[PDB]
Amino acid sequence: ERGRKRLGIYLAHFLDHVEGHMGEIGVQRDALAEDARLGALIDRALADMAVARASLNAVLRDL
Amino acid sequence: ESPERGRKRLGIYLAHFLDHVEGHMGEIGVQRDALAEDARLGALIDRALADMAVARASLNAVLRDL
Amino acid sequence: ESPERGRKRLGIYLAHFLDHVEGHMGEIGVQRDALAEDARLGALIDRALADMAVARASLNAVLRDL
Amino acid sequence: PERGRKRLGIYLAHFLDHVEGHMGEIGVQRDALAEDARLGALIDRALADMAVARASLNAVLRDL
Ligand SMILES: [Ca+2]
Ligand SMILES: [Cl-]
Ligand SMILES: [Cl-]
Ligand SMILES: [Cl-]
Ligand code: NI
Ligand code: NI
Repeated sequence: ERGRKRLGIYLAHFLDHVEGHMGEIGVQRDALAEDARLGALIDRALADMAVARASLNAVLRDL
Repeated sequence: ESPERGRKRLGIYLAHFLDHVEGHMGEIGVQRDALAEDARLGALIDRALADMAVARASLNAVLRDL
Repeated sequence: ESPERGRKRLGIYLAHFLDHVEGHMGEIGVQRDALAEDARLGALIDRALADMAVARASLNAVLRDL
Repeated sequence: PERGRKRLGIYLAHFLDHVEGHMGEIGVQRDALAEDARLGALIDRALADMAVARASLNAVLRDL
């Protein structure tokens, strides 16, 4: 369906934002000189990205 | 770069990014509402959007801790 | 500052900016239809995309070599 | 409709500032890595191609 196709392209692009943003954090992280608390939050944000990435992959898998 | 400038530049990227993806969440939400009633695709999409709301909360906490 | 550590750094920069290309091409593709582009704006956009595509291939060529 | 040009222009503005920072970083590594001529040349082409890409995107931005 073309409506489903358009939706798929938006989600594909959103997945690109998820993965790309996870790469951004990885690139910027060292220059932050994080303590244990900022690190915990960054890791928590990153794990939440990975869940969202998983759900987006499920959607892209099924159509 | 010193940690000061690092957190500054990342703080900037994070705010733009949160603003940006909130636009896509709203867009995809409205397109998703045009789907058939109780279409299984819709449920997969709501879960993805919900998980993004979690990520927004947690990324905001990062932003505030810089 | 040691040469092997800079080549690793550069590899990370390059893989990352390749993610920026993918994100950006996608960005133009989705936001474009909302533009109601005239042909002139439509021509610049196609031009920027083609230029970005040349850039991706010249970034790959660096990453292939190291 | 025409609000779709204000949204795209905010994107491109942020994007080009963000890209500018990555070209600087790459430029820094090209300099440190100057002893490898061949790789430096590859990097120069790539940075020049991005320079052209950044100008065409800036053109889009102005025309929005
Ligand atoms: Ca993609
Ligand atoms: Cl600290
Ligand atoms: Cl602290
Ligand atoms: Cl503290
Ligand atoms: Ni980046
Ligand atoms: Ni986007």
